Amino acid sequence: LGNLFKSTNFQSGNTDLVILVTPRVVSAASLENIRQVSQAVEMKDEYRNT
Amino acid sequence: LATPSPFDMEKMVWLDVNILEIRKSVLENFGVDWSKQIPGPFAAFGKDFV
Repeated sequence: LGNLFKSTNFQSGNTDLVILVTPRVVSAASLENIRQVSQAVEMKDEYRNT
Repeated sequence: LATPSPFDMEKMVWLDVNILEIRKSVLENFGVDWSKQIPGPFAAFGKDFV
């Protein structure tokens, strides 16, 4: 019954954050370069099909 | 007694650059929005003893 004679204000929250990095020694034939070139080809194809 | 050339013929380089970007977005806003703060009950008294 006390909630008829009382006012309550409540706030709660949380934030999580992670920043991580990975360096690799590459050339133009390395897997990291090839995957992004493949991504570019796929983007072009999707644009064409629209 | 030898003399230099006016300049040296350099190799020429051709540069081909591709820049591909795609953006997508979705926005929804649905439901019923009610009032969250309404007036409460009131009481009052008044008298003149003398």
